[PDB]
Amino acid sequence: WRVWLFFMRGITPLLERWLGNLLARQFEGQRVESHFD
Amino acid sequence: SYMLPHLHNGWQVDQAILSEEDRVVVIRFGHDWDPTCMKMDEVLYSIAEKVKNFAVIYLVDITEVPDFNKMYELYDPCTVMFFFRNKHIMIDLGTGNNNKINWAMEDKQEMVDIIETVYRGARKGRGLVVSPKDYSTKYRY
Amino acid sequence: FLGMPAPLGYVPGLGRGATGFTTRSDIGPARDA
Amino acid sequence: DWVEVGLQVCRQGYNMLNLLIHRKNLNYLHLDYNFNLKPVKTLTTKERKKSRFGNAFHLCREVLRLTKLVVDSHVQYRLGNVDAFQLADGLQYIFAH
RNA sequence: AAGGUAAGUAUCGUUCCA
Repeated sequence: WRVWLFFMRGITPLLERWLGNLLARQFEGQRVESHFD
Repeated sequence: SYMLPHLHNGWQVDQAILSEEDRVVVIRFGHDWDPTCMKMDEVLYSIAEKVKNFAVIYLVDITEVPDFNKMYELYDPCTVMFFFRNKHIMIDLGTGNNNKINWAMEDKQEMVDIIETVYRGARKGRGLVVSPKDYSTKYRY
Repeated sequence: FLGMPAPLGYVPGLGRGATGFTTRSDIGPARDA
Repeated sequence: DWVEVGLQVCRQGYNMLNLLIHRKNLNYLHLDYNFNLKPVKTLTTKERKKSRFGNAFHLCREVLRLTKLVVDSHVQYRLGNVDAFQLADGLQYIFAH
């Protein structure tokens, strides 16, 4: 029973952030050779 | 990036789409400071003169013009939209999204390839054109 | 034309009769209309 | 009471997920009370692609299904439908499968 | 979970909204 609760404390901020981005008034969403040129 | 013409407010981009009939309007929505947007805003530099006959390139900062974010889904860092005679020309890539190129590429020939294909399919009067290359992978191996 | 202020009464988008698209449900904000 | 809290949170999460479903006003996706997302009619391809959710939404729905399963097992215990031994065995089966 | 939207032209219904 406890294992899924440690999984819960692990995933709580991920979902609390994804839902916050989703359920909000305003929504928000090979790179080194492009860096120094 | 900085060399290409820029649009500052919502009216200007709509006019730029409307003020042309015989070319294709290739608009790079995004942020010119983005590492992704700056990767392809130099490809669009290297071919701006070449495609002058059938393409005009305008740049738009979505923060400066927050009028098309919701309607055209401007939430990927970089977006490319093709317009012909005030009509968004859908293009079928290997990717699931068939309305935009939401990734910055590297080769100056493939972008001219895509622009010329869009022009060819738009003179006929289509709404969805088919790209030559398939972007369901990256051909890396 | 380039280098001109936006009209006061202009609708910022869709004034040219544009049609938006919804590729997926997650992307974008809520319709709220 | 804890079982009341579970029956409350199940309704709250079900309402959240139905709001997320009816966020773009796509009526061809329906969430049941067991947190299973089903189409009300056979999906045309345009509507199928138009109604798709990222891994985060599915993960939230499935963890809500897990907590709903636990709460409903406890309700079964409280309604005399199952024994305390049966409730414990069912809870162990839920948390082990 | 995807990488599987053909693009269109019609009348009709509805609804918010100006």
